[PDB]
Amino acid sequence: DPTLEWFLSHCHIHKYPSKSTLIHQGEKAETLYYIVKGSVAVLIKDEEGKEMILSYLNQGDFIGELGLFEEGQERSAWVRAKTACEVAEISYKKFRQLIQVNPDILMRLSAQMARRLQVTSEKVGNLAFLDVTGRIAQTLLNLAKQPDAMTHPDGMQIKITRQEIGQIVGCSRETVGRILKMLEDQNLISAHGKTIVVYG
Amino acid sequence: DPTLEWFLSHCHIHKYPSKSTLIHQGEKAETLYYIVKGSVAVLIKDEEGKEMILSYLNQGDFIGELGLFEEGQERSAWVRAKTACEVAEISYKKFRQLIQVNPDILMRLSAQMARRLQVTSEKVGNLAFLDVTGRIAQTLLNLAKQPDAMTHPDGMQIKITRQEIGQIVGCSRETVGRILKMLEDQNLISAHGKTIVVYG
DNA sequence: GTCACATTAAT
DNA sequence: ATTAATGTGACATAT
DNA sequence: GTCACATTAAT
DNA sequence: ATTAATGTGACATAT
Ligand SMILES: Nc1ncnc2c1ncn2[C@@H]1O[C@@H]2COP(=O)(O)O[C@H]2[C@H]1O
Ligand SMILES: Nc1ncnc2c1ncn2[C@@H]1O[C@@H]2COP(=O)(O)O[C@H]2[C@H]1O
Ligand SMILES: Nc1ncnc2c1ncn2[C@@H]1O[C@@H]2COP(=O)(O)O[C@H]2[C@H]1O
Ligand SMILES: Nc1ncnc2c1ncn2[C@@H]1O[C@@H]2COP(=O)(O)O[C@H]2[C@H]1O
Repeated sequence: DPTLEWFLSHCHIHKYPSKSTLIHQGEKAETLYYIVKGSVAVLIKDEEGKEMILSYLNQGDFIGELGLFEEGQERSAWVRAKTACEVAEISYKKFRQLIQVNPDILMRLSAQMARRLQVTSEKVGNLAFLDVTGRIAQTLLNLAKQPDAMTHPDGMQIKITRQEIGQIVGCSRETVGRILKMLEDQNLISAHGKTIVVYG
Repeated sequence: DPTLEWFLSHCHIHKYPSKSTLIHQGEKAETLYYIVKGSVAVLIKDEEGKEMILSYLNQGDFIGELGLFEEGQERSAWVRAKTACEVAEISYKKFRQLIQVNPDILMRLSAQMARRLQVTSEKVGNLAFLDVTGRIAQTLLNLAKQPDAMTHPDGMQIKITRQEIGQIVGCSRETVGRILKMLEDQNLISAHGKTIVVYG
């Protein structure tokens, strides 16, 4: 993309090791990010530390954009590297200037914000309409469709901790274990620790 | 605002009576809206008709924007007039042209989308971290802060059905009634049908 | 779900 | 070696 | 929460 | 008049 390589030429690339935190919730937002390589997890915490993953973001996604349209904004969530990342970065101020010379870069940003509101809205619906089992089931099918999913004779095989499934759907690690077990007894999946074969 | 009156001069104003539906979920998105007067409710439904209110939008808010950044998009939710509305409307195509002559109008749009992602994300957190009572309690305090809230010697008085509270927080009408009653026994509110006095 | 431990994976 | 995850049965309620 | 009715508000 | 909301006690489970 012509608009992207141009935008990236005004950015300073930073690398982050896996598991590090790129953005800290509560801090002043003055910088925009863009994932050149790798993936991250956007998450929020309650008053007592419980974590909920709002979304995963990968190659080609902007991050830290919510503070751009108004002064004195704080990061709305935490962002941690899921894999080692290579992230381009640029101050809001300089980005606002590129928007003036070319509004097409703001168009790329908004396209993702729109998509984010659509998917976060769908997550509101899952938390309100589906029980924990329905939410886990849907999560498993989503993961089984992803790129990093391995092929298997009876479906697709995925690797994930019960802690992270619990963080995505909103339940304890113990609850995830009990439901995985129930889905297995129904012959819908095969669970062996962190390995899950989703039949299909 | 100079940019707004200009943008609105390329829009065609339509009026809608209260309770009517401005946008239908599932339909082709080819038009952008903007509330000149009145308020609406953005909502989603499950497979069996249960409704969840994602947000209320008022004077000065854009609507129908999620389909703008990609062809063949469908409305992601339902939008109904909460009060009689006066809504400016414009095709995506013409709006895209105004964006080129002036990118500041896209800046106004994105500011709201960002704000929407922040508040919808906070709603994800409420559904995941707070029990029904906590969600109702928070809802009551929010309503008591709003413009249409009436003053009262012991706090603020609000009018709302138990059906709508249930639609905002994600519980049955019967559940709302039982929790309102419990909050009253704790002297936190005074509930007389649709009238709620939030003490504070 | 939380709790209290007992068992196991994982670096 | 230790640290990061798990597995379990008993429970107290909220949904 | 859902269910089955009995009671009441609201136009 | 009717239609739109509610109020209730008994329950079956999921959280
Ligand atoms: N619901 C969400 N989905 C995806 N990304 C999000 C979501 N909420 C916040 N973010 C991202 O996480 C970032 C946290 O800091 P900012 O608010 O600056 O910008 C935010 C977005 O880039
Ligand atoms: N409603 C919730 N109840 C419990 N844990 C939750 C909830 N929402 C998110 N979580 C998180 O998901 C995690 C799943 O594994 P843990 O039990 O280690 O810790 C849990 C919390 O950090
Ligand atoms: N979470 C949300 N908060 C606020 N407005 C929303 C939300 N989800 C959808 N909308 C609005 O409702 C509209 C439904 O149709 P569109 O998807 O075209 O555009 C959507 C937005 O204008
Ligand atoms: N999880 C949920 N359970 C029940 N009703 C819900 C839920 N989420 C949203 N709702 C809606 O909220 C409404 C509250 O009043 P009702 O019982 O008439 O109907 C309910 C549904 O339309």
